[PDB]
Amino acid sequence: NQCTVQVRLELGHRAQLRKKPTTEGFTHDWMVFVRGPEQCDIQHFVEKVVFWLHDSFPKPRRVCKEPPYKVEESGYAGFIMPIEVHFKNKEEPRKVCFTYDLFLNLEGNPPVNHLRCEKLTFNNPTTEFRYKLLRAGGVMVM
Ligand SMILES: Cc1ccc(C(=O)Nc2ccc3nc(CN4CCCCC4)[nH]c3c2)cc1I
Repeated sequence: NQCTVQVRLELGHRAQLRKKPTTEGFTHDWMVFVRGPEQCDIQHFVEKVVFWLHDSFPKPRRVCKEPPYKVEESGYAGFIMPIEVHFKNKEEPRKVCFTYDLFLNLEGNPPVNHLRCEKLTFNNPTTEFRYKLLRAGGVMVM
């Protein structure tokens, strides 16, 4: 009476040099996201994604209750960004935290376009959460 369900999350970011006045201080535009692979719908099992920005940002706790799960910002430095993916789960685990390396392109390097692929293994999900994981394009491994 085991079942294991695997789902994939993609965390990623894009960064490039910003174009505004010498006197506006942000050197970069960036974008950070959480998504499913092609033809998966992670909204079936994801309640919300919380992006914890550097304390220097206004409202550093950025919440996406629905897709797209992303933050678009301007900034002057990279930082380590905690990213919490909350589940539509009534038991443990209720969420996963990732520590995301939000690094910028320095000294005339090309734009950054990074992806981090995370495989989540749910052991013995409740019947309802199992269904959500599968609706999202999750796979039974037993
Ligand atoms: C280690 C470190 C890393 C990043 C920052 C940073 O970029 N801070 C920062 C602080 C305030 C900001 N405000 C913006 C602009 N957004 C525009 C859209 C919503 C309002 C703020 N970008 C901002 C960026 C500061 C440090 I020291």
